[PDB]
Amino acid sequence: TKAARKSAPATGGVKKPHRYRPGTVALREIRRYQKSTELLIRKLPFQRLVREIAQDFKTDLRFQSSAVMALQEASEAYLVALFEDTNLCAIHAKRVTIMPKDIQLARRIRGERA
Amino acid sequence: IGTKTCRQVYEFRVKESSIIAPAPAEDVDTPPRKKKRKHRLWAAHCRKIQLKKDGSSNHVYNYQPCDHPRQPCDSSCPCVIAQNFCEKFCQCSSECQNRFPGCRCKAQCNTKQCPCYLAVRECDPDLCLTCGAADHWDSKNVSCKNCSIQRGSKKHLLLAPSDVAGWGIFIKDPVQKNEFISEYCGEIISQDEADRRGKVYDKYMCSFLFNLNNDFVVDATRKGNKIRFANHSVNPNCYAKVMMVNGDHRIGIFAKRAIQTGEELFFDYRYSQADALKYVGIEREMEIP
Amino acid sequence: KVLRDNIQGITKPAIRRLARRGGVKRISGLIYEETRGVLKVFLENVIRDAVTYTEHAKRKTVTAMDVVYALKRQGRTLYGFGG
Ligand SMILES: Nc1ncnc2c1ncn2[C@@H]1O[C@H](CSCC[C@H](N)C(=O)O)[C@@H](O)[C@H]1O
Repeated sequence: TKAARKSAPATGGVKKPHRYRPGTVALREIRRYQKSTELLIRKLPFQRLVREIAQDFKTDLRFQSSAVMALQEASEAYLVALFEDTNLCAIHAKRVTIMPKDIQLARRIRGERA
Repeated sequence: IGTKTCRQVYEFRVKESSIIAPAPAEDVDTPPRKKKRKHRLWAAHCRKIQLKKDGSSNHVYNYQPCDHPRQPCDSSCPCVIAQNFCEKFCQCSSECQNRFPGCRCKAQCNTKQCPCYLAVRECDPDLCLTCGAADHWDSKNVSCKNCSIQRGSKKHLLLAPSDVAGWGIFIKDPVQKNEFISEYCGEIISQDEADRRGKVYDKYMCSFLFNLNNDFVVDATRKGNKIRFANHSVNPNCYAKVMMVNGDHRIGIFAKRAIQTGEELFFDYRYSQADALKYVGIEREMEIP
Repeated sequence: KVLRDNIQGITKPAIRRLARRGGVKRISGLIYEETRGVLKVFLENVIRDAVTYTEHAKRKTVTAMDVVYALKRQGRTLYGFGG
């Protein structure tokens, strides 16, 4: 047995975690990275990587420290340049995402693929 | 101690410190210093709490100060098992994840975007610093709207014989939608005795018991304020809404629509349909169509 | 747990960063592989020449100017490191 209690609707509404929509993070990255001028690849792995590959061509190559960072910068710009044009190939097919068949096509038109 | 100068105070302190054990005099700083406490992590915790138990949305428990002298704020936490946040009165430390984060709604802690408004909790004075909840506690007008019950900015009412039945309540001044009105004061009594008093109530068709939460019912039969005489209607200009204030469950009334001078106030008692016919069957309505 | 080919030492996010600097919005998963191979190819040429100047000079140590000279050969001059 329960008396006729007056009552009001109770609720449990709570805050919603916030998630940015896909892509808008990247756009923020583009501007900050284009403005940014520092190198992007972790510094240490390259010095091991260059030593490993160089060992094939010859043995016992002590590497001058100054000569090291050059390879990154040269490779970086080469990679960066090789990247941007890939978008133009990608957007040309009306897509937005790049796939390796494009990076192959792009390296052909430059002539380097052959 | 004006009875002694600083000498013979320090000296007797030497005498006392020689006799009694020296004081601990310990200080701590805790590992956490700043950041690493993004409030979205708190959103995960209540998401957990909502999914396990608070999905029921019927077991409203009165706040109880959980004590954790050396325990963490684990699943054994009384507030945790009570499906409710740890209040600042709890012994859960200043790092408890069940405590409220702080209610930083800039314009007014008063709308759907206000989590505190979304919460059943009124934005605490020490928390909604952006709506001035703490600011000018002496003053009556603040930017916030969900801080009134603390300040008790009640409106002025009038007592008159209601058209529906006997005495009724009339408002002195015009108000708009969702505007704060006077609280429904009363006395704290347990559910089981509310049955007994309610059992006594039905013998003379009285109703002054309000189901405050799952654990308590408030009564205004003997002690209360004027609003207890409000009538019933199925299409009211006012509605009841439970709220959480400083660990105290309270019920307020707000205008369901904008209201002009001299209106008669109504709200739904929300009993059963058969019960509604038993007590509040009068509807005072002509059918236009 | 680092003993392997150092090519995999080029972490996937590092690539993701570079695509951003080139303005790439969306990247498919299969890109991460040929990019390794394509980059791998690039080193093969430059060091080969870079080795060549060093050993011709009888030097056992690869120096900075040797790098730019080879880079100049591939039609990519490098301002900033000598000459
Ligand atoms: N709309 C309504 N029609 C008939 N009785 C009502 C009613 N609303 C409330 N009551 C009765 O009033 C009691 C609440 S106390 C209010 C009493 C009423 N306003 C008067 O002055 O006469 C309840 O016990 C209920 O039985």
